[PDB]
Amino acid sequence: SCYFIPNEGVPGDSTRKCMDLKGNKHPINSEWQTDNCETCTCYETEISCCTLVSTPVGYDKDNCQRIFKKEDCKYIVVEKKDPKKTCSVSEWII
Repeated sequence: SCYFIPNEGVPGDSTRKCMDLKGNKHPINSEWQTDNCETCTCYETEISCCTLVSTPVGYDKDNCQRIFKKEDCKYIVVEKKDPKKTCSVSEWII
């Protein structure tokens, strides 16, 4: 849900600084949204990316399964027997 990209070999490098996957540049201290469900910030010589989707935790992974919904960029857990009903979760990570 979060990874660090150092200015020691970033993917699709173009400005050696911090260029988004779209092909647009951005000034330091600026944030941009890419992949239409991912975010990241640019620093002098460092980049920190984090997704917008939350992770389910503290729930019965045996009786409930997490479902990925792009339309809402989030993870939801429902009962296996009845996917209509949601599953209780202690907390979410984001």
